[PDB]
Amino acid sequence: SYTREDIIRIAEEENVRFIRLQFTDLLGTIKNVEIPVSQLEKALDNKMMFDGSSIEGYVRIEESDMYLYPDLDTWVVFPWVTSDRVARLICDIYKPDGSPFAGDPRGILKRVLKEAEELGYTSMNVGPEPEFFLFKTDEKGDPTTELNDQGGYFDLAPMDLGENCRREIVLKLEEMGFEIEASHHEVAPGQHEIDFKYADAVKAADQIQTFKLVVKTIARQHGLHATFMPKPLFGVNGSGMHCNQSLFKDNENVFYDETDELGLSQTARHYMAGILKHARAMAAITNPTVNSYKRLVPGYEAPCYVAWSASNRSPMIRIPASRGLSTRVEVRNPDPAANPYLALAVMLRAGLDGIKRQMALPAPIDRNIYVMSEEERIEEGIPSLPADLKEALSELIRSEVISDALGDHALAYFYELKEIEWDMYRTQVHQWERDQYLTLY
Amino acid sequence: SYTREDIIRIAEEENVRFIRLQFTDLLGTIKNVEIPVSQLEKALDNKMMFDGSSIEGYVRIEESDMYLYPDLDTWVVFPWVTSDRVARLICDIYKPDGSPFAGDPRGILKRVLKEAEELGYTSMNVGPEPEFFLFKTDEKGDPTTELNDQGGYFDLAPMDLGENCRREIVLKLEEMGFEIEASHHEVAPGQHEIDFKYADAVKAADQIQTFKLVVKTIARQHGLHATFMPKPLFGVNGSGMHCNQSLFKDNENVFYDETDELGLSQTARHYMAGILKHARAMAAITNPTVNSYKRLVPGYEAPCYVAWSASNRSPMIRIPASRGLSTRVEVRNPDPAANPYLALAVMLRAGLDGIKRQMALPAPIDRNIYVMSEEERIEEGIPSLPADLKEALSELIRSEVISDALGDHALAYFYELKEIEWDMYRTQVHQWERDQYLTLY
Amino acid sequence: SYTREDIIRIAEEENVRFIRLQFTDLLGTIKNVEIPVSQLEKALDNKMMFDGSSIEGYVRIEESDMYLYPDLDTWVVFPWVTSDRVARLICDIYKPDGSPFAGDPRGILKRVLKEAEELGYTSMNVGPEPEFFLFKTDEKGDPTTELNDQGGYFDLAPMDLGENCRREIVLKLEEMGFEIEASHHEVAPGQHEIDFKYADAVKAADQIQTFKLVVKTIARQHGLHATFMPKPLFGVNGSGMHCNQSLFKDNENVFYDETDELGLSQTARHYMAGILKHARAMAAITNPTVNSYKRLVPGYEAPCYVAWSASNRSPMIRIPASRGLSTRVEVRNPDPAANPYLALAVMLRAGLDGIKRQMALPAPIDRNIYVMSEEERIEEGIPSLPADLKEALSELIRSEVISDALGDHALAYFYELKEIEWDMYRTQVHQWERDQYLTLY
Amino acid sequence: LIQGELSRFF
Amino acid sequence: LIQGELSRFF
Amino acid sequence: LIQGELSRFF
Amino acid sequence: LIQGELSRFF
Amino acid sequence: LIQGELSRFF
Ligand SMILES: NC(=O)CC[C@H](N)C(=O)O
Ligand SMILES: NC(=O)CC[C@H](N)C(=O)O
Ligand SMILES: NC(=O)CC[C@H](N)C(=O)O
Ligand SMILES: [Mg+2]
Ligand SMILES: [Mg+2]
Ligand SMILES: [Mg+2]
Ligand SMILES: [Mg+2]
Ligand SMILES: [Mg+2]
Ligand SMILES: [Mg+2]
Repeated sequence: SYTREDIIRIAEEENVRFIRLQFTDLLGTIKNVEIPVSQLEKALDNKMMFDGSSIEGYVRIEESDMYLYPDLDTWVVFPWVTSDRVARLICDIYKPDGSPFAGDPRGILKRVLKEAEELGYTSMNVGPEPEFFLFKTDEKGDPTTELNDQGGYFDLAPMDLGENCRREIVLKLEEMGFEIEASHHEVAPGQHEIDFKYADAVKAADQIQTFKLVVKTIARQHGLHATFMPKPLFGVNGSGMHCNQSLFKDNENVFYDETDELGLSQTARHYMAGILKHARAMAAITNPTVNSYKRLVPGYEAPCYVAWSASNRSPMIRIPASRGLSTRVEVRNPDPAANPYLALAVMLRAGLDGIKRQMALPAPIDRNIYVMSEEERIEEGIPSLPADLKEALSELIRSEVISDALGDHALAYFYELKEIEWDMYRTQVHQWERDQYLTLY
Repeated sequence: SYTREDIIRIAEEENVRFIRLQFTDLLGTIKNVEIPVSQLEKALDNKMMFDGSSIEGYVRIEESDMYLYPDLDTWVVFPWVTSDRVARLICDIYKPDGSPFAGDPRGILKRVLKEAEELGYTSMNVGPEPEFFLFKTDEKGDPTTELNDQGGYFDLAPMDLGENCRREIVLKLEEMGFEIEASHHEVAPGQHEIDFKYADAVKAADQIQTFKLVVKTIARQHGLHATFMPKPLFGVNGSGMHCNQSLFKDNENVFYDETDELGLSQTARHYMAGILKHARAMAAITNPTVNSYKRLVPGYEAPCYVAWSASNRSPMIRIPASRGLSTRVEVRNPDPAANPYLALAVMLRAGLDGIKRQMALPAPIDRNIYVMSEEERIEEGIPSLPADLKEALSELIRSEVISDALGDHALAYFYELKEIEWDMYRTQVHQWERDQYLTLY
Repeated sequence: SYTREDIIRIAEEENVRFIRLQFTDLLGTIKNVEIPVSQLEKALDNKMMFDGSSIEGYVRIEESDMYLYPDLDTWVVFPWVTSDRVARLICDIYKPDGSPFAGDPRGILKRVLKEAEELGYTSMNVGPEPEFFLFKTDEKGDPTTELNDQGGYFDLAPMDLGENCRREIVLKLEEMGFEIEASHHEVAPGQHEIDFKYADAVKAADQIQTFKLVVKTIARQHGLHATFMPKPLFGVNGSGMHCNQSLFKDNENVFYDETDELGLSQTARHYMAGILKHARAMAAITNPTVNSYKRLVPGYEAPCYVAWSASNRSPMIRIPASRGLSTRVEVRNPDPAANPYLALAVMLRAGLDGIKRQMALPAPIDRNIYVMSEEERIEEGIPSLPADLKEALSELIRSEVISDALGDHALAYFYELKEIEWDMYRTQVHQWERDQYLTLY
Repeated sequence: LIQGELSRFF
Repeated sequence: LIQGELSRFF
Repeated sequence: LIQGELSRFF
Repeated sequence: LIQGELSRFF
Repeated sequence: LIQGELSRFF
């Protein structure tokens, strides 16, 4: 941990000249206010004002005034600063009256965690699995369409291809304070994955943001381009951000039950049922972009139907074989483009809603591949995820459970942002249309 | 502070070889007289004569003789001089008889501050928010039309886009003696903002001039071009110089009133009413160029109507949420192309005139966006800012309050300069006309 | 003249394959409906329907249905058609109920001529003086900035500079049925003027439209570009369309009065007074574009003040020395970009309004050049023409006399078109601004 | 309004 | 209503 | 079921 | 005022 | 009259 005096001590010792007061907007982009070290005490006194309307993105209408409340435990010094050391602090957004801002994603996650604690659950242990692609750049420094390598699942090419920009990223993250579990080459060419050790929800989301920033910076250093686009290329695997979750009550995993056949407590089953019922409503948050639904197509391990299994091609919810204190519920819908705070908040709220109502878990899907017809699917009661952003937005609007998780202020602005994005997307004439038509017609 | 002996001591110690006796003309351009260190005592004795007619710009008709009276508190040594150290002093212009020159903008601001002190207000605390654009240069060293980056509001770019040059500017300013509050990326690409801590009006204007000079020099060092042009590009946000003002009487903020519903004293309300009443007359000074009125167009957060609010799209006057000793009135008309001394002088004079006549504050504008018709606007008594430089000049001439603030000598020369500029602009045939016409007709 | 049987006879004899049913929109652009010769009888029966909303330009809101009523006297066969002969007919726009469309400029001129005939004036004899520029084209066929020659006033360069595309245009117009008076070189390099003999107002406007089309076509044939843009270049003379008018009552010139000192009847003086009174209101019609007011600047013989004289630099109204049946009133405001029908209609309506109310003619301006101050100008009661399109539009709206000449339907659409054009123009950032600023600021 | 705000799509 | 009509300025 | 894995032949 | 007339020298 | 100073526009 850290204290004010500790922060000042390292800042003087490390010769830190500039401090980034980092926060996140509704779209998951990392925003910051640069600060000279002479303002560190003022920042630590929670007295820095900024617009605050920058959270709304490009749909902001009026300028507000909000305070930055830095979190002392998030202090870190970037290793690449070299000459002039630059540090960062992750801050919460507070209204001038003293109450937290309702539109801050971090505050939303904190509020959902608080109402979880109100039910006796001390913490939510989250381990994400973000995947990314590496692209070669051109002379101008822009990404091309060529992958950095052509490796496969768990491939090993020590020279410049298999690891490439994965060893140095892990080394820098380790120096930065990360707990890295393992790294490997992903299924698609040029795709890599780095796993962290499990942490609490807020820490996990902060680590996801920092990891994305660090990966992008290090890839840029090596003349490469790192992207967390859900589906950068057609015909190859997309990138997912599978989230492993387990509820804890005083160092006790409430998902574990040795007496159960699958080692799953009734609490875990209610959690899974709640996540399953609200999946279509959550899709607009866990899959927020237009490109997110190009990944949710059959044949690339991405989930396309709302179901759970212990072993299947692509279930919405998967249960890893680990038991005991490591029994987990893995949700595979999210892509790395999702906002970590909002995604974790909506998943936790759906699970808590399932727990509260003693919801009944549907039967798991067996090795029955979904080659079955739609009549078989809705006969067996297997729902499907939304086919595009428009359906997800409509389900989001109609939902009363996870809209409460978002809150009244953030829901309207998120809906406006996504509606504008979809409207701009739907009126474009793509090259595919000019290839199919313009000669035939 | 500094004294004559102190200045001589640092000049000998720092090996200063050249001294710039800096002053400002009516157009805000920084002018100087270069001096060898052997003439420092003569300069400090207020004995240096120069033309003085250079204040009038290109409309000067006859050469005069005027003395430079350096301000010892403005002494600073430039950091980039390296080999031969160069220092600067900001000087006031005095007639040979001993009286200050009536056409000196710094003297104008000093006179307005003196007549403010005559009402019991010891100081006027000013915090400006100047914004600037960064453009890439060509081989010859001329600015191209391409921005240095493509970031957004409060965007994070640790590589060399948003920061890098910005960090270097902040570092240089800290050495100079600038108390930097915070720096951040602005809405438009290549647009950046650096904020200083609040200071007295004369010091604030001196800091604005020095800041512009330093930013331009540092940007040139990195092969970039920095501009404070109000609207360098069509379709993107312009650059403003929002000025935060508060009147002080013996380190007591007279704008504060805890008993008031908004925490605003009657003095502050009278000040704001006075500023609103004379806004159209001040527009020619706070928005002095032709390009200034291309910024004052709807849809880019620049004010277009004379009104005040605590939360709106783009009010003329905005009142930040801070209270206590930091209660402020923010005027958002000025652009960085304005003369800081003249702009602060006219704003303070308008506020004092409102205080003296005890003008009634008009009702604030609510979230009612100005999509309302012109009939609705003039039914509610909402005036609009001048549409171009000609209207502003006519209002300036017709005004008897802020023309007195300018004084008889400076008003005539400013009017001549702006009339010549507008006449040159209005007879040009632009490429837009040749694009619309020359084929259709 | 011509009849239906005559038209069919020439169409069969001349092997005409295609017929253009020509009309004009509110902006003066020539629009047409192409017709195969097999539909000539249907066209001559006044049975062809078209949109009719195309008159409104780009501000049309809904599609209508309107009939084309060809004018048989306007029949002509283009000479350059060669292989497949193409003919044209100028048509009036009629509503399906049978009444003429109120928004048709030709119908507007016809209605004003009818209300003139109601006062006993059988015809209005009009002779225009349209001037145009010739520009050299590039390989792609686009106009460059280089003039075709460098001649002067009434210069003579037989080889390729003096006449060039002026002899051929006159020859083609003569073969087409025009009555050409003379042609000569104008003020600026590449500027030429061709004058026709006087005709009735409707015929004069039809001839102006046909002349513009023919000049453009012939210039394109010789690899040149012909433009009627009022001020294509800065610093050189613009192009005007001085209109000579005289009212006739049974082949008697009512403007003539041998007993008068100037040979001017009281009717002519009332006409000129009426034109002078409403000049600022008519400016938006006779000078319709933004570029029109770059021509109305001093020093290039374009009128800038509302006054009349028999000999002056640039009077608004000039009276030629010819007397008898050729006594005329020359109005020099219009540029060739103006709509001929609308311009003639508003000028005639203003003159008739002056006649009806018996307005008193102001004193003519002597050789007193307008170097006099603005105080001298408004002391003598000399009004000035609007400085830009916005002022002209405001005067147009405020006017009740010539707005009646336009009518209710056409006025609203013309105002919308010009408001959109001005709004598009005023928000542009021109290269002149980037040259003055972006370095100094 | 938000004209310059929507420049990311343009 | 008029978007494709205003393309002459764009 | 398998498409992105068979990309080695494509 | 002769401005466009004196263009031969300019 | 004061033309040597107006060269900035020229
Ligand atoms: N876990 C894997 O084998 C890869 C998962 C796949 N990239 C997805 O988007 O879900
Ligand atoms: N987001 C903002 O408030 C920026 C203001 C804008 N740049 C202006 O010129 O006023
Ligand atoms: N001197 C002349 O007759 C030319 C007239 C001038 N070209 C104009 O536009 O008015
Ligand atoms: Mg994986
Ligand atoms: Mg997984
Ligand atoms: Mg700003
Ligand atoms: Mg501001
Ligand atoms: Mg002529
Ligand atoms: Mg003439």
